[PDB]
Amino acid sequence: GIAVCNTDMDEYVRNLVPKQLTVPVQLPGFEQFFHVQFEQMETSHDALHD
Amino acid sequence: VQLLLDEPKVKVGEIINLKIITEPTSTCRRKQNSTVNFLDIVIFDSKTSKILPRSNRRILYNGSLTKPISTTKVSEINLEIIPIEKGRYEFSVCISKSNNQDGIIQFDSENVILSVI
Amino acid sequence: CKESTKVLVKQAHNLNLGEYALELKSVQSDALESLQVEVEVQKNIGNMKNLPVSFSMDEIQARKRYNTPFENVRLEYYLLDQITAFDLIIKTSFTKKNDQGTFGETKKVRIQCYLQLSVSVEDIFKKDIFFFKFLLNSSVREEPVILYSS
Repeated sequence: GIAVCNTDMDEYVRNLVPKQLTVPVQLPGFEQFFHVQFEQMETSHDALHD
Repeated sequence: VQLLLDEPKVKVGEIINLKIITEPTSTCRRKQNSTVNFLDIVIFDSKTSKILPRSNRRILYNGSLTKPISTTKVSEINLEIIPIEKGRYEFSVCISKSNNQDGIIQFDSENVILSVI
Repeated sequence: CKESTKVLVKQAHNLNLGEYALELKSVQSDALESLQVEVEVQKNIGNMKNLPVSFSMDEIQARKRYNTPFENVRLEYYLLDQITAFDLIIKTSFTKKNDQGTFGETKKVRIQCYLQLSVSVEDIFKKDIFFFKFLLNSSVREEPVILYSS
């Protein structure tokens, strides 16, 4: 099932090496916002989570 | 199983080795067949409702978490919990013996919590 | 004429080692199909062929679907194209001709070279910090891939 196969691995295993690109694909519009809020009671506070 | 951790009070952009330590028992003598035994690591929010494998914007990690142990001796394991935009997480394991469904045989209860500021 | 249509053993020779021959393989290439021959010989080995022994030429060359036999080339990179297949064939011949003996060979190899480690990406992007999260998968189904750097 597992006969410690990394012990007899490095003598004969060939090292293939794919090397793909990496795009850093993105969009371009920087800005900011900050909305502020204050909760109005309905039923009871339900313990809100972000 | 114990769970050995670096800090519970890490900020956001930082990398943490997590280290579980497992102790196989005297009462593994019933099987011996699969010496390899597959665990999992599951992450709970410390409210309810565990995060998926695709823990998008919550927690990040290296490799599949299944990460086998022996029924031989005190094996160790690792992940790299690269945290992102969080607070008050929880880590716990389970033992699955195999890969298939209904292979799972126990659920440990060791629940080490960490906070993220 | 022996007239042995059947009822015998046919062929009784072995491709042993300790002899100068040719060996064509593929390794270490970035998402663009190729090949790599190897020549383990000495003292001015001659030219060799690399044919396109396909039925309909799916393993195509770049502009004209050529074979482009080499000449005193040991290791190279036949940067092919792919006209819609996942299997091929390659009859390779090499006039070795060491000393006073016109040594030749013809090996009809069957290399199929679709990719295995199919990798997808996803970024996340916070305020003045940035992380990628890479998906890693095997393009074949239930033939496994080990992986030991990234």
